Amino acid sequence: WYKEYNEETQSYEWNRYLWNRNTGIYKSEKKPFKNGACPFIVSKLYTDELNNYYGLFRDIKPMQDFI
Amino acid sequence: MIEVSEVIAKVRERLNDNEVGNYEILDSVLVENINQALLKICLEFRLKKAITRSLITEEERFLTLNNLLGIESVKLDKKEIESRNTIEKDTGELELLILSDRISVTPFKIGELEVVYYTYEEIRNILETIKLPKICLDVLVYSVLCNLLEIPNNETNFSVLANYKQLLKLAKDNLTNYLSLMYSKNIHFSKVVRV
Amino acid sequence: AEQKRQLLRLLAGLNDESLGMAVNRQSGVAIAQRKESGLMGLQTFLKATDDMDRLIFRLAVSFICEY
Amino acid sequence: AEQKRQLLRLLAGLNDESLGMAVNRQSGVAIAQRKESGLMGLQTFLKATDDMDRLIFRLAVSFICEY
Amino acid sequence: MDFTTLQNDFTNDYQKALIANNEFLEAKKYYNGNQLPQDVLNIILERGQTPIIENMFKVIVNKILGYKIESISEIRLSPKQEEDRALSDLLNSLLQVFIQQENYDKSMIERDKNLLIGGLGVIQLWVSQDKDKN
Repeated sequence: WYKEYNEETQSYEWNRYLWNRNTGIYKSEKKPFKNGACPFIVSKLYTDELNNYYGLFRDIKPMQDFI
Repeated sequence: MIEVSEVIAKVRERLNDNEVGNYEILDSVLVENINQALLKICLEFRLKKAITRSLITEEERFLTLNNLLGIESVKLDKKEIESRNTIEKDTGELELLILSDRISVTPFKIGELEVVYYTYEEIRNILETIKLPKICLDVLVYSVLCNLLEIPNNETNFSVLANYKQLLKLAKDNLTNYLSLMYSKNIHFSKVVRV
Repeated sequence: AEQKRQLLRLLAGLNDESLGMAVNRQSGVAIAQRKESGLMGLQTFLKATDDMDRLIFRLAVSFICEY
Repeated sequence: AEQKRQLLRLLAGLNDESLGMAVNRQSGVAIAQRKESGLMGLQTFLKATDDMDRLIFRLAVSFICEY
Repeated sequence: MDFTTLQNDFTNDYQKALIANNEFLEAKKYYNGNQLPQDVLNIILERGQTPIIENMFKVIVNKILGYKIESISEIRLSPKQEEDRALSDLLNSLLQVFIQQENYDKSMIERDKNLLIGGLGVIQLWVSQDKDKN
């Protein structure tokens, strides 16, 4: 799902490309939702440096390893 | 530096054999015993460290050292060599092969060897000179003298040997004092453990 | 092992164990009620879930008002 | 280690642990209410947040009354 | 106003604020588990030991920020005179579209995390107007 701004209207729209590696593009559709809205809602808990998601696992992992 | 003449003279005096004409103990025997004493002294105290930096290829695979006592560090192209072996393992981790004063690398790899080891520079003539600190004189005498006292010249030779053992222990204490004063740090406090 | 077993519950925000008190604190849903606060350690996780729910319902309202 | 673990909570102002009491002290929002004071150690942080909120809303009122 | 004084004043401001930004990045690394130095990690790993990091102050910051998440403060406006009330009750109605937007709680919690981990809190405002006179 790619965010690209149009040239007819000056707003961003999301377009869908179903494709395979080393095969090419299977199906390409542009603005397939009548508003150009991305269907995904993402949230990252505990973003850190080097742009990773940290989670609750890493701070409680050495206690589990010591146990 | 210690001359062999003075070691020999002290041993001759101590053995009640300071007679030029007679020489009940042949000088070959004394030089061999002095070689043995140098062996033991240089092994126990790690007196002589030597560094050899050669190259091993497929043509010549072994590095011939001389008067080897021990290896304390091996580098191959500035890479640490970890284990030591004498069996010529075919493959696996990279180990140092020791073949009784011949050094190679077990799963052989072309390169260079930088080896730190220990040496004798043993003597063969009475007119030679032992390149050791003068403080090492008494440990050479008292150690070679215990090697000769156990010829059965007298019925009380072993008690005399026992006395010379304590004298040798004191001489070794002096030598350790000297070595610490030379090749050790002048520190008066320890450092805190950092983990 | 017992110390790290207690520290495992401590590090995940499960100290001040009042979850059973907090769920009985959410009985009053009358007209105008707040969160009726219990825990503090897990509040980052609850806030991230709240923000993702707000984004989800914004996208769902944008779909419902369009299709 | 246990002493420094208690001193970590002490040095951050989390002594007098009455945060659960303090959030239930903020139920009365009727007409004219004060802070209804709990903690003292974290009050510098709360006061700095209050002053930055006052500056933020002064700038926001200056934008709203202009644009 | 040209490139010369902009570059010189940026250099003077960046070099005099490097010792605090380094401590800010150290604090953000300590908050995200990276608490041991490189030589201590090497000393631990040379003995075949697994380095255990007790992130005992992440739960402290999480407790203070958990207090601040539900105690998010808004600012209401009150009239000074009696005639200003019709202004203020107007503006309190106009600040609600600034309050109940999605970015408000995110910016406030990021602000409090930056004020607690480090020392700085920076919040910017913008007056964007998209397409329909909004």
